[PDB]
Amino acid sequence: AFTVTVPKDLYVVEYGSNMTIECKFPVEKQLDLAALIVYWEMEDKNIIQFVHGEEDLKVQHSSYRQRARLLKDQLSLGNAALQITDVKLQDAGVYRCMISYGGADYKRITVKVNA
Amino acid sequence: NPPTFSPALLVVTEGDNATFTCSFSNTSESFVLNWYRMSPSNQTDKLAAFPESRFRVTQLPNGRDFHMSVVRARRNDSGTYLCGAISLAPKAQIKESLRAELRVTE
Ligand code: NA
Repeated sequence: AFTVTVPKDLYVVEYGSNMTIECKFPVEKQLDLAALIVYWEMEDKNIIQFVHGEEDLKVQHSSYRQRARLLKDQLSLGNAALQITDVKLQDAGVYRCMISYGGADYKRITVKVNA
Repeated sequence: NPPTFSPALLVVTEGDNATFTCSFSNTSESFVLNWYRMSPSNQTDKLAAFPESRFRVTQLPNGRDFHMSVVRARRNDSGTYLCGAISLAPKAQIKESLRAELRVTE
């Protein structure tokens, strides 16, 4: 069973700060990139679409182009870590991460922005 | 074009079998279909997949329908369920049925 997990379901994040939220996935010996897909969305907006080691910027909701990124050096550790800079009130809500890597699962994370 | 998951409410006596149907016709280039139960929180916990326990997913002869089958149903299996189609290419996407509820009684 490939399953994705979260450290916590709910994150409290300070208004005006940079945040990182994470989903974990089992990784064997080394990371096979070509077999890996990582997706983050929030409220049906597409944040990250990482397909075999390439962000497809075409399908990214363009308001995140600059403020959102997947921490690349955490993937070998089985950690999909989305980081958004300059967190505002609108960034509060429910985020979804999906990871596919022999094969697939997803989870939800609540972000609460304290201001 | 979300999948459907029926019947949307289902009562059965413990020990019996419990069978939802998830129907999903999709033109997606690469995708998987997952069966979820909601956690005591609202977390999506995967039970099974097509392709890949007493939680068995089975494609039917017409192809667009799948039985999600809980065999020999326990009482604390009672809870909320759903099917989630996940497309992987070219565009990654999650498509969820409405939630169904399973009541298992003594
Ligand atoms: Na990095």
